[PDB]
Amino acid sequence: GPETLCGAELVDALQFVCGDRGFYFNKPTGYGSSSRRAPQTGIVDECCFRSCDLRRLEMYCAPLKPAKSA
Repeated sequence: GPETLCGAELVDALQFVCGDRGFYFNKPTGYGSSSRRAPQTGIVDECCFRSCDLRRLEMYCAPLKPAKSA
């Protein structure tokens, strides 16, 4: 995951941050249709280096961090 690959804790992040059926991969409005910079959540420039952190991708999808919308 982290400290390896580059997009292991990012792709799986949303796949595990949105839940198991919702994670809208930049579905809701993008910025260059994937590719070409990605200054926002660094979902592609996060662990890519050594930052498998989050606190940003939790707003990419899912109705809310914890269960239940509200």
